[PDB]
Amino acid sequence: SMTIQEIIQQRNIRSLFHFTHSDNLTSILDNGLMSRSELDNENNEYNCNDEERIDGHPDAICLSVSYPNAKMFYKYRCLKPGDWVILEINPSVLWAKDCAFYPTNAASNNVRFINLDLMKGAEAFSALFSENVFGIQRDVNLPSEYTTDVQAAILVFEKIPPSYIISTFHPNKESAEHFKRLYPQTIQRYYDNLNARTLYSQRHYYLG
Ligand SMILES: NC(=O)c1ccc[n+]([C@@H]2O[C@H](COP(=O)([O-])OP(=O)(O)OC[C@H]3O[C@@H](n4cnc5c(N)ncnc54)[C@H](O)[C@@H]3O)[C@@H](O)[C@H]2O)c1
Repeated sequence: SMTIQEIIQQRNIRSLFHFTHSDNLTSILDNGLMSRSELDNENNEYNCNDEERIDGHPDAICLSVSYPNAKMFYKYRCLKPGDWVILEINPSVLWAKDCAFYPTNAASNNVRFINLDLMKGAEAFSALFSENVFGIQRDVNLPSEYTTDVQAAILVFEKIPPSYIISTFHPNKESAEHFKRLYPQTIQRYYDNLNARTLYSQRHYYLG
C-alpha cells in the first residue's frame, strides 16, 4: 500500500546517518560515499572498521535512519584513535537509490539468510518500526522516526554523490572549521563537548 515516501512523511524522518573516521571525510566530500568493492575497484585508500563484512554485502554502503548505530560506532571509537564524524544524508536516498532495509544489523542470523529481494521496498522498510523485532521491543514512547532496533541498517547498493550529504557533524569545533575551510559550500556542525546529549551518545540517553 504505502510508499517509502509516505512512511517517511508520516513518521517525520528527516535524517539518515553514516559514521566514518575523519581520515575518510576529504575523499567522501570529493567523490561521495562508495562501497568496499568500489573503493577496491579504483584501489582508493580508506579507513574501514569491519574487515570481513559478514553481512556479505561489500558492494553496499551502510546507513542508519534517524540515529547512528550507537553500539557499533561506540565499539569502533574505542579501537582507532582520532576524530570521528557523522554524515547527515537526505532521506531521498531510500528511493532514489537501490536500498535494502534490515530491521536489525544486517549480519544478524535473524535476517542474513533472507532473500535480498525481499529486503527491498516499502514492506521491508516498514519492518524497521515493528513493536517487536526479534525480541527487541519498541517502547511506546519512542518517537516515530526512530527504528525499533538502533542497529537497523540501510544497505545502499549504488554510490551516493556528495550532493546527498546535507551536513556533517564533528566531535569538536576545530574539526568542523578545518573542513569548513576546505569545503566552504558545505554545512559542518559541531558540539562544544560530548558531555551532553549528542549523536555520539547511546540513543536511550540521547532521547531520555
Ligand atoms: N557507517 C555507518 O554509519 C553504519 C551504519 C549502519 C551499520 N553499520 C555497520 O557497521 C559496520 C562497519 O560499516 P562501515 O560503514 O564502517 O563500513 P566498512 O567497515 O566496510 O568500511 C568502509 C569505510 O569506507 C568509508 N568510505 C566511504 N566512501 C569513501 C570514500 N569515498 N573515500 C574513503 N572512504 C570512504 C566509509 O565511511 C567507511 O568508514 C558494518 O557492520 C555495517 O553494516 C555502519
